[PDB]
Amino acid sequence: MSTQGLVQLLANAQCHLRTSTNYNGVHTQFNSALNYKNNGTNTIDGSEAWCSSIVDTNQYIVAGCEVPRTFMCVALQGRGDADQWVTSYKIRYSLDNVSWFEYRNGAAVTGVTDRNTVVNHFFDTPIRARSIAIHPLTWNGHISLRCEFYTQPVQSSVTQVGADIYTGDNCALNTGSGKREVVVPVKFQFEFATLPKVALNFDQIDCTDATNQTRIGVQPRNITTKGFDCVFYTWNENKVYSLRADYIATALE
Amino acid sequence: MSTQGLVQLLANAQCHLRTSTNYNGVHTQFNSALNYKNNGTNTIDGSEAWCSSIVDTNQYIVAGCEVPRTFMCVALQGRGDADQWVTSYKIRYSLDNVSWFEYRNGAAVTGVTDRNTVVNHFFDTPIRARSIAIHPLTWNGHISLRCEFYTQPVQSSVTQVGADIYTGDNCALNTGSGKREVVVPVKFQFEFATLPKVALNFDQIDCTDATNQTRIGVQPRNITTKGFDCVFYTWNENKVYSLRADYIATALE
Amino acid sequence: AMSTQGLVQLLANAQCHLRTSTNYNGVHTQFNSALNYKNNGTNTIDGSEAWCSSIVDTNQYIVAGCEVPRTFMCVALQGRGDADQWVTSYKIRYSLDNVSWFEYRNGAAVTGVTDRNTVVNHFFDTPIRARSIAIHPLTWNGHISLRCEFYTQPVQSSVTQVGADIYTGDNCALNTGSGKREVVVPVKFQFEFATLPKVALNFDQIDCTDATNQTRIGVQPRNITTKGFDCVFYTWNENKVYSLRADYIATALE
Ligand SMILES: [Ca+2]
Ligand SMILES: [Ca+2]
Ligand SMILES: [Ca+2]
Ligand code: NI
Repeated sequence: MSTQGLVQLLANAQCHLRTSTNYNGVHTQFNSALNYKNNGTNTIDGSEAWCSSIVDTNQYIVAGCEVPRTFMCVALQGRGDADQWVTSYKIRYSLDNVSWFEYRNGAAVTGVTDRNTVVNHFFDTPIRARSIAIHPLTWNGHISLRCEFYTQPVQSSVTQVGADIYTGDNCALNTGSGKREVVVPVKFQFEFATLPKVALNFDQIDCTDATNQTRIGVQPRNITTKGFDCVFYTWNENKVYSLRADYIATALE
Repeated sequence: MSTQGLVQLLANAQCHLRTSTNYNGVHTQFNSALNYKNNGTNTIDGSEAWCSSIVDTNQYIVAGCEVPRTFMCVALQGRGDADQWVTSYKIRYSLDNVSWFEYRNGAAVTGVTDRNTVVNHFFDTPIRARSIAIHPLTWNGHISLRCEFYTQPVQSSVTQVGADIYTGDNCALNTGSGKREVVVPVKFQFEFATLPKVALNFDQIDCTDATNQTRIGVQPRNITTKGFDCVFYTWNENKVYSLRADYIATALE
Repeated sequence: AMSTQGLVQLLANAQCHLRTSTNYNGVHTQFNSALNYKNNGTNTIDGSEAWCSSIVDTNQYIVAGCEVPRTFMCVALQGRGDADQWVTSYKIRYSLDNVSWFEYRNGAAVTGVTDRNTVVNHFFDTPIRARSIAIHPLTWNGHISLRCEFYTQPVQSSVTQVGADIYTGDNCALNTGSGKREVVVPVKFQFEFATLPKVALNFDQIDCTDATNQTRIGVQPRNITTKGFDCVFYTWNENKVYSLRADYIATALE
């Protein structure tokens, strides 16, 4: 409930995990998810934790996301099947994957004190990053842990720009009276995965006023994943020689 | 051919894989790809499959993508080197990585009946998701499988918005006659990886009609990955005091 | 190290998924593949300082998969830290769409390493735009064993929201009076951006009267936050504006 609404990165397989060392083939980051449990009657599937091979203050597990995230919280947990756990750690992170920074300038963060009781650390300020690493500093018995990172949900957009949709010179809006429309169908360069929203705005206006009034419009109609109808219009007595517009279409998720 | 034009997710290393349990370190998700084969003369490299440590109806393999996909098909295959395979399974998925859903409300999907013959399951309706999981329900011999997920190709955009490109007060469009332009160089905050398309549209207009006609334009010229020239223009006898535009530049893939 | 300053180290930053054709056993896997990976040299049980294949033939490979396209500048190859095994030549293959794959140099060999620890960088003849890329060993000393890295240009990520048809209303307050006049329409984004967006906001419907032949209209966002902005329609001088409409495009970076 402290982390309700947040994305559990490891649980959802949203990040790639790299470790400094693994004790062996059954003590790897495959076993690192919070609350990970294995077959307790068979020894061959190894530890309920990631466990390092070298025991010093230079070990770490790195979580990597290609899509930037807002990190709210890191949860630490000990090993489920033996009395080993990390009592303090530091956190490092990177947004651009070139420069790295240390949380709290590398100061220790409180870890856990038993096998199974989870300890959440909410970052002093939420951390915007692509990659993040837990660096154990002190430990009981061995460097062995399970963990989770909690991030705000992310949204993904795909945008297409289309330039210069045009009525043509001396278009049908240049005569007549009342509401009048000229329809130019538009097909997007590629079909969207989901239904887009479309901005469509003027870049060239060639029109005549009517009793000093300007009346022009452009609007999408019948938007689909594949395209839309670009509707240029005027109304009343106005005569419009030509109109041009550019579009921006964006689909979410 | 049934999956022509689709992305093979595991084969392209486009997803992260987490499993519930692994029989040991040579029975893991590293050996999960459809048609994975290993050294048949050596036992030490393990199974031609992912195989669980615990044999019950609570096991799973999860595939996670940070970029949402449209899942068309899941393929299942047995274990290559022994008579073990999954005869049915359920599919669970999440788009937002907060709430999870079950395909067919959790009802079983038909699996395989031998070691090597792939069984494709095209989803009743394509599934929009970040993460998706195979949850074995029934099996022959052991919970052991190879698999693939087939997705529509994805497209990736990067967009930069720039605000308030302006002619100047009393610009050179406000005198003379015939085609006249005012060119304002625009540099993107960052250089795009590939060539962008630019929408460039009005947000402020200060102009005089000529025999009741309005005549105003704005268009990019010389678009590069680094910037473009914003060309404001008028023609005929029109006098335009000032013009302001906002731009949206998007590059694909 | 200098030669790749400023570039993203993909494996080091855990920015790709790694799949291998085969692993010698569970302690010779891609978990051991990062350039300069070193392990416990006193204990044998943690395996090799390298990914090592199980099948020794020309069909082996390690594939690095990125969901976001990257510009790959360089691939670095290194031999096995703890034993005299290394890859002496290899070929590179890649894909941008993850449907069609291509061979770098039409499949000609690229020069590898000659020892355990001396890294050999190969900067691609032209930089490669790709999602997935693979190292295919062609010749080797002892066994198919390697550590590696891929170097890419930094990526930028944007998130964009388009909102349509922000409207003053018919016969709005801009249609009376004199001097600078504004109509403010508050706009809330469908979802809250992670960081402050920049906002384009542009006309799609104009209904206005000139003043001594002049048109004077504008629209501008004010008080942009992660959650929304104030859409400010305005006119000035003596112009009477019946109505104006606009669509917006808001984009936040990184
Ligand atoms: Ca244009
Ligand atoms: Ca503006
Ligand atoms: Ca509109
Ligand atoms: Ni991964």
